[PDB]
Amino acid sequence: AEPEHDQRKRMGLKMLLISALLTSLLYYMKRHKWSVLKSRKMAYRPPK
Amino acid sequence: AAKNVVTQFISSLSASADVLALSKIEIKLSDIPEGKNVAFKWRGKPLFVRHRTQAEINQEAEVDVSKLRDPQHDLDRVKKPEWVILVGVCTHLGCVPIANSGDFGGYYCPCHGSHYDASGRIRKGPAPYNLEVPTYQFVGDDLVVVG
Amino acid sequence: FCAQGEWMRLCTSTTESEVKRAKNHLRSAMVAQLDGTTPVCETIGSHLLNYGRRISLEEWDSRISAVDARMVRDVCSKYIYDKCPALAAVGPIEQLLDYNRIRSGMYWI
Amino acid sequence: GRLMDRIRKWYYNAAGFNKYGLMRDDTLYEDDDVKEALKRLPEDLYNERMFRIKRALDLSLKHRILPKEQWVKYEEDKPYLEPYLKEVIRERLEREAWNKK
Amino acid sequence: MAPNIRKSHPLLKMINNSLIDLPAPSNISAWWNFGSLLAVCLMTQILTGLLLAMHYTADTSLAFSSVAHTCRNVQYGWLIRNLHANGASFFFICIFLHIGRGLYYGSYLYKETWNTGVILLLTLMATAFVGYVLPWGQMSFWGATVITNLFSAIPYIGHTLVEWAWGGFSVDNPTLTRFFALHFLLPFAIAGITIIHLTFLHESGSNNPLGISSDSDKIPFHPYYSFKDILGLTLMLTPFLTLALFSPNLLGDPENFTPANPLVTPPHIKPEWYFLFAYAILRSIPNKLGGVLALAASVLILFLIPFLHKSKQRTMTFRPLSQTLFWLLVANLLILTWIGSQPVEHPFIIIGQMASLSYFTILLILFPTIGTLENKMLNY
Amino acid sequence: APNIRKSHPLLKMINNSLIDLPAPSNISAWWNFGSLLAVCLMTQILTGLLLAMHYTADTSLAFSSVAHTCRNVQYGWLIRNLHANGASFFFICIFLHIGRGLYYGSYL
Amino acid sequence: WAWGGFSVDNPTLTRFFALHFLLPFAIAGITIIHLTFLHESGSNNPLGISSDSDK
Amino acid sequence: IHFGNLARVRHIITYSLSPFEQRAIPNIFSDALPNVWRRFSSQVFKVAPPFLGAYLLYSWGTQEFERLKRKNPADYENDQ
Amino acid sequence: ALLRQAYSALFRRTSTFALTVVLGAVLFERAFDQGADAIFEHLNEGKLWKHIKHKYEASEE
Ligand code: HEM
Ligand code: HEM
Ligand code: HEM
Ligand code: HEM
Ligand SMILES: COc1nn(C)c(=O)n1-c1cccc2ccc(C#CC(C)(C)C)cc12
Ligand SMILES: CCCCCCCCO[C@@H]1O[C@H](CO)[C@@H](O)[C@H](O)[C@H]1O
Ligand code: FES
Repeated sequence: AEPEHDQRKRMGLKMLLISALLTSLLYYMKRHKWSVLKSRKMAYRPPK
Repeated sequence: AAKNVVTQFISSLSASADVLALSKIEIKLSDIPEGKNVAFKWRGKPLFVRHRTQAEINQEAEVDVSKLRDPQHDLDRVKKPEWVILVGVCTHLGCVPIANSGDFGGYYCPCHGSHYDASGRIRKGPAPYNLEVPTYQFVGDDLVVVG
Repeated sequence: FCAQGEWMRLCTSTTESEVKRAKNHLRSAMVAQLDGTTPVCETIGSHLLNYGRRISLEEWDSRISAVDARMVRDVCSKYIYDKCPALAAVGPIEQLLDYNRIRSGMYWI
Repeated sequence: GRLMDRIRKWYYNAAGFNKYGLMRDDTLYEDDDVKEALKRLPEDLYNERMFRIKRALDLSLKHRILPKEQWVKYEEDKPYLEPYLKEVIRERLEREAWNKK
Repeated sequence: MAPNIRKSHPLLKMINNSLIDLPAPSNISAWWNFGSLLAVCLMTQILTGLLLAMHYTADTSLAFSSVAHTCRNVQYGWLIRNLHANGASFFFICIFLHIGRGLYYGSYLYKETWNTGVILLLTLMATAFVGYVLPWGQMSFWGATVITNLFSAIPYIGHTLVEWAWGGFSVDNPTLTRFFALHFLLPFAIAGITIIHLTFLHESGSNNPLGISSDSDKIPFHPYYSFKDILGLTLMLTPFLTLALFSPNLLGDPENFTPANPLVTPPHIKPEWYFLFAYAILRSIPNKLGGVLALAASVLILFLIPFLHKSKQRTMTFRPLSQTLFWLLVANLLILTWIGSQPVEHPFIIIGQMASLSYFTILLILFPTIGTLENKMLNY
Repeated sequence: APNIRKSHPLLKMINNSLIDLPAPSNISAWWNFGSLLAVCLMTQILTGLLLAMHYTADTSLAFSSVAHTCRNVQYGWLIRNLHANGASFFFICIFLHIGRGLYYGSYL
Repeated sequence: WAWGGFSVDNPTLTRFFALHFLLPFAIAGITIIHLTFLHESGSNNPLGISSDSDK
Repeated sequence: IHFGNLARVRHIITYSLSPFEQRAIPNIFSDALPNVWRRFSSQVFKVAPPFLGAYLLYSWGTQEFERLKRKNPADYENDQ
Repeated sequence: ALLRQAYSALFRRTSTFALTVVLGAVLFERAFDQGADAIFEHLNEGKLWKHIKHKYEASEE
């Protein structure tokens, strides 16, 4: 029914590992850039 | 000019010559004797044309019009009593019946039961309706044109 | 955009022609800082206080003359390239934006 | 009795814009009337609304809210724009009605 | 001309004003990630689709086997086939979250962006419907049959519009060939119309979760959102691949591993998950014609949302009554989806009409009503 | 803006390239091939689709599908003719378009 | 690689049909770019001299 | 040109630090998680309910359907 | 300090960064594949043709 059966699964393994690795890396990077806005502080100083 | 070109193009998508060529089939009633059901090929699906004897047409009248799922007496189905023309497909899940047999002498769908009388009506079985009756008519006491 | 651009040029593609001229400008500059008694006194007070002694124009000039393209590039790279700068903005500054974008202007000529 | 009041004060907390330090009028969708009304606000009320709003946006991106102490209280919410907005609509309805006649 | 070539150049300038120097609210959440996904998703379909079309044969006598030959002989044909077929679902999952997000945050107040959006949905639906027929399996044929036969229910011009679409008297070779053409064509219309979608969008710029002007705080698309979206892409991509690689046929009917047969009706003729809900509404109104209209209305209802907004606020963030009503509706849809997968028998039949009834009520009557009532509770 | 031909995000595009677009008062017939090329293109695509809905891409059926299109499809023969000949019109037009540009230094 | 085998055969025919269906669209797309650059300058004219004086 | 025409803003000051001077994912326990909880809490009673109701309806209708497939002995109690 | 070394030698000059990614990729592939395949075959002992092949591979008829 589906000869690819084995190669398909072996591929799923490779996909998970890489997926795990890449997703973590990209999460860090997303965070690193946004850090600037996430920690940002503001104040309202009218000539009051 | 526009009306024409559009007309031509639009129409290029409707049925082509080869397809219309099988649009309808003409059967010769002379080849079909009484008491013998003859099936032909129409639109890829079996077409039933049985010659009903004066005897079978009787068993027909003896049918409680209000005791059948798809309530219809021969009157509403055919035209010429000695002639019954059905679309050979069980109304349940598209199977092709078997004539002469069954609990009502008509047709029997060996798929889930569905027994049809001599007039092609669902009697005993799962089928919801009765074998379909397609458009047609006659031409000379020997030809019929279904479709 | 253009400004940061010039800094990147300093680190990556300075020309002898540019330094040659830059040096003449800088000389006339140091000299112009000793044009009067107050400005020469300001120099003395400061030099001692900062370098722990006086540095004569004769010296400044010796050092300034040793500077060349290759040198300017190495120094600027060392102090500017890929650094995270400090930014101060005042006024109708809506069009200047994102520290991130500015930080990225700190590399690749 | 004080039913209507109980309800309103309830919904006011239910909504929760005050957790962002916003006044009810800060949350209005800016259609045409509201846009004109905002143009009439005095310089000071305008910059105040502006900060309140920019503050809320920063809280939103941060996925935070203000400490319970800083939450606008039902009875201390200033309907700063309602007065202007109502007139703007009155003026519009005058015109609309007059151009029909 | 201008200092940097990113602003002067007739082309880069376009890339810049829509993916780099473009102003975006500083607070848009993950719900705003589906736009790019939809886009990426679309490129992927077209890419895998072409690769598949280079091995397909649009002929009843060769369709089924061409696909099989592709999986069995073509280098990675099986992979490409999986990706394309599953890619379709990712596409709809994404489009439903995209639509949801818009309803919950009143994005639809951006009328043209909204309307082009409804057209995108409709085109997409047609695209999948014709694509599905291509492998020519039992469900391919019967779905094609069941649904195209509905048009014969339109008065006078019915039986014709139908025999015109089929190119004959039943779904046959002449239908398959024109469906392949259509399936190849529509995705491009989609891409085109998407350019229009984003164009109208850029007139106003993005809306944000608090629904109040974000001019006071805008950030450049890059790197903020270029990174946020790429992260969003990998996050969705994982379940996708996990499904298409570990459980390849989870979402698909086994009946489609049997070559179409006009003389054998499958026991349960149900659609792919993403059409279930509509199939449910269809069967809710017994009467060929009413059911059709009900179906039409189910998706067309989307064009009326913009005019059924009564609130004085844009989003549902600060509208708790609207929020439950909103999640009630979502739940309403899950049920219709479930009903769409069951036979037409009690209790499913009654539950079906209820969910169908509640569906239209919630959007036509409740939402606008609760909205007004809510306005009064703010003393407005 | 006053007239909706300039404000609308779409009509505005149609207007700035086919209605209010500035054109030299003296361009000759050699400047007509651009539009022809364009029209020519829309025609090919249109006839091409109509033909693709009856073609079968298989060595064992290609030749005959085309023949079936000409012999059985309503106006298939016409559509087939138009598409095939349209190809030439296309090239004729493109060569004159190219020539025109070389002779008047449009390539600048 | 282009034939999909060792000679022009079925695998070639099928990929050519796909290509023939696709390219016209690339053409239409690219034509939009063609006209976009064009509109930057506006049309040239037979005398090859600035026509801003008469448009 | 969309940057510089957006809004009339006066008197707001902002301080921010380069990404390289700060931590990417800071205070996971002291700030992060607490809020994740906060958010979950605030919403659960708005979302959860209709889904729960949907479940029951599903469960009922499913079971009720199977019960109607079973036989009722009271149809064969006098079939001798 | 590798981080500093790395930064200086590899990540500073954009040309060397690309070079690092390229040469880094090549090595990563070679290694990653071998490891994955290894994990897969171990998890599947005696099931693959690789394993049973010897029985008919020149040892029959
Ligand atoms: C192939 C289909 C579609 C694609 C590729 C697409 C793409 C996009 C993109 C890229 C965005 C901007 C980012 C975002 O906010 O997510 C967007 C926004 C939007 N889309 Fe779509 N969209 C599609 C379908 C639809 C549909 C079906 C609707 C709704 C009927 C729709 C409604 C919207 C609206 C109103 C916005 C504004 C979002 C906001 O509130 O800021 N889109 N879309
Ligand atoms: C919006 C993008 C698209 C969607 C939603 C889509 C969807 C589908 C669907 C639902 C199927 C059925 C797959 C199966 O279960 O077997 C399919 C088949 C097919 N599609 Fe697409 N498709 C898209 C684009 C394309 C494009 C652009 C091409 C190529 C021009 C294409 C070519 C094919 C081919 C050859 C088949 C038949 C092979 C098969 O059955 O897998 N598709 N597509
Ligand atoms: C499908 C192919 C093409 C289409 C549809 C197209 C379309 C157009 C159109 C509409 C115009 C404006 C009207 C005109 O000047 O004729 C134009 C102008 C132009 N095209 Fe093309 N073109 C095509 C191919 C080419 C080719 C092959 C060349 C030359 C290598 C070319 C060179 C030019 C140039 C330089 C102009 C400027 C005319 C002037 O001097 O004012 N075009 N084209
Ligand atoms: C730039 C536009 C196009 C050009 C230059 C073009 C040209 C041609 C040529 C050279 C032929 C051979 C005709 C013959 O002598 O038998 C042909 C065949 C074909 N074209 Fe096109 N074509 C174009 C667009 C299209 C498109 C867009 C489609 C449909 C998506 C298409 C579908 C077909 C089909 C079905 C055939 C085979 C039928 C036949 O042989 O007439 N073509 N085309
Ligand atoms: C080729 O027919 C189908 N394509 N796809 C993707 C699909 O699910 N079906 C189907 C296969 C089996 C039963 C089906 C019942 C209803 C529909 C539908 C629909 C609209 C467009 C109105 C949403 C499609 C069916
Ligand atoms: C998120 C992106 C994930 C990409 C994962 C790429 C892994 C594909 O790796 C594949 O493994 C097969 C089994 O050994 C090999 O036969 C293929 O040649 C190889 O490309
Ligand atoms: S198909 Fe005839 S009894 Fe079921």
